[PDB]
Amino acid sequence: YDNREIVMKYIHYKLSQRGYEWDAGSEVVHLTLRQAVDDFSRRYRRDFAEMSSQLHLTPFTARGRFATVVEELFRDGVNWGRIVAFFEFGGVMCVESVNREMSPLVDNIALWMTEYLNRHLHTWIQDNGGWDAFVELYG
Ligand SMILES: CC1(C)CCC(CN2CCN(c3ccc(C(=O)NS(=O)(=O)c4ccc(NCC5CCOCC5)c([N+](=O)[O-])c4)c(Oc4cnc5[nH]ccc5c4)c3)CC2)=C(c2ccc(Cl)cc2)C1
Ligand SMILES: [Cl-]
Repeated sequence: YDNREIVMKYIHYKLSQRGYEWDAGSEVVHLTLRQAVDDFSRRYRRDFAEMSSQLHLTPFTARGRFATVVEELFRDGVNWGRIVAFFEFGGVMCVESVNREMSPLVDNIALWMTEYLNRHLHTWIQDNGGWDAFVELYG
């Protein structure tokens, strides 16, 4: 499995489902993630809605805001649900970057998500069965 491909295909899906074609953006993990993320957004739509309105996103503060939320999301540890929420939050910032006329941020956000998966979540994901376990548990 490829963390970068999973991030890239999700963002392209999230932005396309908001009417935007993201330029820079096995098959079962993408399908399972997109369904799990949609399920999470449905169940926590108010949190999704209020997260966009409270971001105060500028190119100067974008990374500090991304890192602060991701830090808090995994402060108490990692599970598959928080990983799904991690993807959904990354989608918020990408849609919000496009809405606020800051589409270049999508490529930076894609990189920050890939880095976090490669360097901080990778060991937990591998030790808890990898994405194979994720698709088995929820796909
Ligand atoms: C500053 C902040 C950090 C503060 C906090 C918040 C918001 N928080 C984030 C964490 N959150 C969590 C965390 C864990 C869990 C969980 O139970 N975990 S679990 O037991 O491992 C698991 C259980 C079920 C599925 N799947 C169901 C399947 C059913 C059949 O269809 C396919 C899917 C999965 N799974 O991996 O799919 C995994 C969870 O509950 C659910 C419930 N239903 C879910 N459906 C999909 C995921 C999911 C999680 C919700 C609560 C909300 C902030 C915030 C704000 C906006 C955005 Cl945008 C983001 C974050 C900001
Ligand atoms: Cl990386």
